[PDB]
Amino acid sequence: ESDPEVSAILVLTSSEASTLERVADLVTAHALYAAHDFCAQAQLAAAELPSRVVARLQEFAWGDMNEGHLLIKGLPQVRSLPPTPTSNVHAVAATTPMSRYQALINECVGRMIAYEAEGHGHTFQDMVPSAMSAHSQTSLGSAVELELHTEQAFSPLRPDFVSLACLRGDPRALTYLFSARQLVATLTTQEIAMLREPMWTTTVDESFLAEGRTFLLGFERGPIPILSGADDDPFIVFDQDLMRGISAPAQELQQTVIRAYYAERVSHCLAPGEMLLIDNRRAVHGRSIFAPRFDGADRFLSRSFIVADGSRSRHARSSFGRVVSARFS
Repeated sequence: ESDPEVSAILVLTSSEASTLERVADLVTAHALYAAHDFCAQAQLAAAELPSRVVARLQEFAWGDMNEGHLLIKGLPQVRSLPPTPTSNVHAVAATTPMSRYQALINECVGRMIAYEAEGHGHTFQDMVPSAMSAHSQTSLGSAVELELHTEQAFSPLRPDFVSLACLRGDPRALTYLFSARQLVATLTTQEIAMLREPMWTTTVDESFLAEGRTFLLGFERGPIPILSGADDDPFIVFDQDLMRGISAPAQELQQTVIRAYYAERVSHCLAPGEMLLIDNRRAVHGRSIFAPRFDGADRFLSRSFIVADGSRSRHARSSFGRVVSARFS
């Protein structure tokens, strides 16, 4: 029954939540139609947040031994929440007061970014159940478990962080988290060395494909390792559906990672007023089966992405643009 610990939990006091609510009034631009102005206003207004909150976010952003995630509780209550949309085309979360609270916290950590090939390049995406993709390996699934993965395993432009703010929760929908440090603690020396070898080719996610769309990096990339970086602070790239072992031992090692994940993963049921930051280099994430009703009261998260460095994607964006063009993913 492992859950996110006190070190990986930031609880806002009533006073801190009130400051955050007032500071959100400094963020006035349209999140979808003036994304850069919106994000830059949030980055500047974030200087007005409580110092204790800013300190925890900057520590998490630095990354060194950060646990892989940070759960924030006590965000100001979403009071006039519209019904949960049945698809992600409406971008309902992007005009809620939560989008401003989420942007302020995000912009303490790093620069918000979006991807043309992911949820229409929306600054905030509605993470809601899809009746079509219910049995699919996507953030809109429900009837099947969302398998352990890092976000955009195939892409060098993958986000540094995934930001999930909860508008409506579902009691059966558990978010699973598993860090590269937790993984390495269960493995033998030989398994760690092998995961550090470039033995996995990676393929572009099927949802990124489109008629007449060509990727500069091609459809199949690598081979790449699963583990990299410092021995005591390893980075992870993992996705069974998009990473193919170049040999039978390479395929067996992904099974080793999956078993360690089922044995050691921590869980948390996201509730309204909560926000989860996942370090996409240090942890993998998943989600349990749940049973949505598609009745306007379903689980509803606002998803956004963060990168430490916006210059890394400049070649893939327009001037004062926050959207990475699909061909560069």
